[PDB]
Order: sequence, then structure tokens, then C-alpha cells
Amino acid sequence: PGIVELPTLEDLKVQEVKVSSSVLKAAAHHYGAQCDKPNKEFMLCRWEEKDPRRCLE
Amino acid sequence: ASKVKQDMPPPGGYGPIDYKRNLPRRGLSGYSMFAVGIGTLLFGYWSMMKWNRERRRLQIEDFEARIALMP
Repeated sequence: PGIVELPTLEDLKVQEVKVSSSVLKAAAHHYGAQCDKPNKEFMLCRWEEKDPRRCLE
Repeated sequence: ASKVKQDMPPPGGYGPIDYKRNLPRRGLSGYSMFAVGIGTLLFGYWSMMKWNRERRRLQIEDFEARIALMP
């Protein structure tokens, strides 16, 4: 029925955010205030493509 | 030779002995009790109204924190 294509492990690498949930919750309001544009672009890509492989960048 | 001595009531008599029922009234009116109950209920209602409105605001705030963190 076809072969499922997957990204390579190299393309899935990124500088990870290694702070805990408490830090994220404490910063969340200002984080959503400042980093609104890329997050909204990512969500628009996510609900329009309906495919995680198309919104990696 | 001495006087006759016997177990006898004291001269005169004995102090009166109570026997009749004694159940005092000792209570408030019905209106007073009902009014106290209704006032307590109204006070509790107003306090809980304020508290639950504040709780709804707090819940919205942490929901928005979640929304910000989701991406």
C-alpha cells in the first residue's frame, strides 16, 4: 500500500529546552507574550497540514 | 422516769414538698429561628458567590498559562 516516509534522525535534532514544568509555568505568560509569532505560525502549520512531518522547521 | 421518746415530726410540721410537673418553656419564637437560618444561608451564599467567581478567574488564568505553553 506504499512506504511511509520518515525524517532522518539528523533532521530531528534541535537545541532542546531542558527546563522543568515549574519554570515553564512561571515564565508562561511573558513567554506567550514575547514568542507569540513563531508559536502561532507553528500551530497554523500544524492544523493546516495535519502532518507532523511538514512543520519541522 | 424520763419523757417518752419516739420518732416524731418536728413541732409545727415539715417544709412543703413539691410534687407538681415543672417543665419550663425556655425557648425562642419560631420566627426568630427561621430568620436566623435564612440570614445564615444568605451570608453563606454571598460569600461563596465571591469565592467561586475568584476561583473561575484563577482557573482561566492557569488555562491561559497552559495555552501559552502548548506549542
